[PDB]
Amino acid sequence: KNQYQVEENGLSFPLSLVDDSQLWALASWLEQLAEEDYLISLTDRWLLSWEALYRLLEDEEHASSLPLIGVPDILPLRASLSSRGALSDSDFRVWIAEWATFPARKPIRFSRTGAILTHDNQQYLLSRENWALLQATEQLSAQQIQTPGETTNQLGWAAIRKCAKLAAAKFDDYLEKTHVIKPTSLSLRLRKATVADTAVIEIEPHFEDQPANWLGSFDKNLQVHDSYRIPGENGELSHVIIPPEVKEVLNSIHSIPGRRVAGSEALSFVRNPYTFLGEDAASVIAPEEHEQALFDARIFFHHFRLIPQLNTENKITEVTLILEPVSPVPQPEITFVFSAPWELDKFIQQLGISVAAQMPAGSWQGYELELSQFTEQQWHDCQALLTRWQQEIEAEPEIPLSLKEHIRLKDHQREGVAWLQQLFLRSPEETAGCLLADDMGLGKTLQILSFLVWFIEKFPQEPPNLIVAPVSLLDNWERELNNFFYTAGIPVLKLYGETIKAVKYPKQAIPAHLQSKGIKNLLKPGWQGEAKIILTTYETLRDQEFSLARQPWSIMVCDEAQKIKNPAALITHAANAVQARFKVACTGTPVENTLVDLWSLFDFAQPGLLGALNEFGKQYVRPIETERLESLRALIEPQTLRRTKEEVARDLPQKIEVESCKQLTLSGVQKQLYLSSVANWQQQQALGMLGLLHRLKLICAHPAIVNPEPRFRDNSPKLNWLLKILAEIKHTSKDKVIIFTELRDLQRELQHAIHQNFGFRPVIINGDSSTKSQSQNSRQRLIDDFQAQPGFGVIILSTVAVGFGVNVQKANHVIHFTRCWNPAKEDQATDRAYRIGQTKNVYVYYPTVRDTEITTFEETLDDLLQRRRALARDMLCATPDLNCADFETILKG
Repeated sequence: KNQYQVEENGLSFPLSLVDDSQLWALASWLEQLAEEDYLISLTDRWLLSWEALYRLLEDEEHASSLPLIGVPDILPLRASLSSRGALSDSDFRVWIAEWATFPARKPIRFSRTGAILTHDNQQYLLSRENWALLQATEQLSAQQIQTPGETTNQLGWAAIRKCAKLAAAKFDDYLEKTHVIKPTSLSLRLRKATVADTAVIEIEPHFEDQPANWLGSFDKNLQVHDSYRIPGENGELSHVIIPPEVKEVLNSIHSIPGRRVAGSEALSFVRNPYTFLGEDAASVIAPEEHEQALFDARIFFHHFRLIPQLNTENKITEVTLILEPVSPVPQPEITFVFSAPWELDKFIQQLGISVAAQMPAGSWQGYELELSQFTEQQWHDCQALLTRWQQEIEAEPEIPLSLKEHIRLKDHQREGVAWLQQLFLRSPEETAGCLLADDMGLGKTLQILSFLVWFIEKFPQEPPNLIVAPVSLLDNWERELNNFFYTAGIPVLKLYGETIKAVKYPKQAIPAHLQSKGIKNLLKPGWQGEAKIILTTYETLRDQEFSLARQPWSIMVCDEAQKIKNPAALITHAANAVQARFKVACTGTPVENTLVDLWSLFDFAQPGLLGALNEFGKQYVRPIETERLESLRALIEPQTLRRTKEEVARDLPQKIEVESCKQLTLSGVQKQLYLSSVANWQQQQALGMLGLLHRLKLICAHPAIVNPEPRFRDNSPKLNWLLKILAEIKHTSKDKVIIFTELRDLQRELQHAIHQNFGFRPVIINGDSSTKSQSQNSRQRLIDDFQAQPGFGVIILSTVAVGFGVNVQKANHVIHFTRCWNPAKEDQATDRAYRIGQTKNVYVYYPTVRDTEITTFEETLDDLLQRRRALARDMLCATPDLNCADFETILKG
């Protein structure tokens, strides 16, 4: 008996399945899907739409839960499209009347309601691609009965052709030879070429499915048309429809004469096209693909330095030029020798041209130059060097007054603020920036805001401050500033969303010379206004690099500085391009993969402290990846402030790790199941590791999931221990309990067990995603209902959290029924009850099933996580997730 009703929009589940007792698992899974935004409530029933159904089928976290509803198996089907008339004709119809099995190519006829079929009284499911193809044909049919014309025909046929290439469909004679393409994204092919003494860069647009002759037509035409008509060699007629955004990008590409990148303007467009185009270009051109294209074409914008070699009497006819690259991997530098004044004069002339163009990119002898950090001061130093050569030829912190009286800084927050100020008072001369590497939960936001507001009051005539962070964290910064300080004297500009579009030029209002430079995105003069703090996103930092880098800044705070850990990323180039008196890098993990991350962070904060990337790599990266580690620590200590939670544990009350839960024993049947698991896996290997580790994790956690046999339901040591401790907590102290586990089926089993032995169903939440959404509002409301009800209560949560903001302090019991493979993520999950607002002691449980003859998966996982956490207490250590090679000790025993 299927529990769903097939209809025209998806699968239908009644809201009354929760009231049913024998379908607890199905109702719980429907609640999980509703919480995870897979089901839609229609005031009488849930709807699992076809797009949601296919996304769910491809979702692996719910793979074990799918048998609960029993979606019909996908029938392998191939459609052949038929058409009548031509696209110019108003009667042009594209339809599917043919459906053949994939192996046998046997035509079939079937009934259909939505994406579910009916062949020989048996229900099947259309493929995602076949469903998309059918939707495309039906949408064309609907559009033709609403607005006939060739434009509707072309758009519909482009959609149908795309879906049919994805669906591997067949076309009739007319549609095989008729081609209609509407590209929504562009690929920029970049190559270094030489046509004269100086090299040039060739830029080439590309489509997903581009006609062979489209580039010639694109080049020969004077402008970029909304639609291109390219004839093929076989008489095939190909139509290319250019959307407005793709048209804008192709306009900028086409404005380059000959598609040859020469000069500061075109090189600056290649360096970062998103300032010249805007925020709409990111959809057309993927930033990561542009980064990769720059890397493949060996287009590196080198920093340059000039060093005279003083003679005996300080006389000079000698100069060198050193180009240290901006690359993701350290590379040897490129050296020039300026033995004569005229060649240096030519280099200064190139620099002049680049500066007068107000562009951050230059070129010299086929090498690109990075001139965003090239200030006017260094320009005058170069010019003065030229002229001189030629003439030779012939504590306690200061608390801001706007801080609200009901808000007090912790001690460690006070020293953090004081350290920030003491670095700042020597900022323009000695300390270009700093790094806050504190752990999350210590309140970086309040210390940074106190430092910023102190600067704003004490120095009211200085240029504004900039904070760069993800969007949700930007809302977090705004909210915390409004909570802690009197904002009346602190105007704030939120350069994201509607507000940035408010302060942006219309594309036709940009000055004439800036449009001649190719700049199609710009902010109006005075966009800052009276604001003293401007909040912006890293994507906005990349998209508005030109406007943000024109203005002066006092303090630039890059929250979550691991976004700029890649030296060659365009976001990193935008962060470095902005010129600020003081630059604060705020991240809990300065080093994620390599020490190059720390090098990038300090090149952002204090340029030149760690030297060039190549020497840093050959001195600190290659021979460790310790005396060198301690030397690097001493080098970065004055500029780095790191405090961990165990250092500031005086304010965080007694996080206790319970040891009794860690000595649980395998049941006999669980143990035999684990040994059989290992034996079968080894046997199949003789005749993959993720599956073995996952199934061992399941056996350790809940044997009944692996095998529903009677033996495993009552012989789960973790479940018995959980029920026993929850009984104890309910009887003695009546606290609230958090169980952390990421397995949906285990979540349902634990929920059913807690309901059976305690009379209430714990709430399950898995999909905390950003904020400002109804689903997130519903999850937050569920958290509030859990926390508000006085007395004993249990909530089942997943350790996954894409962003901070969701809090459970009313519970002080953190049971990790199943543990993550990353100690940082597990500590993050734990620090949802063990936070600054926690009153009672936090009891953290790590139920580990032990055995006296075999080292089980949980014992090995516990040891691995303990060692990785011990390493992670170090800042200079990169701590990735655990992999299979870490668990290879299971195989021997």
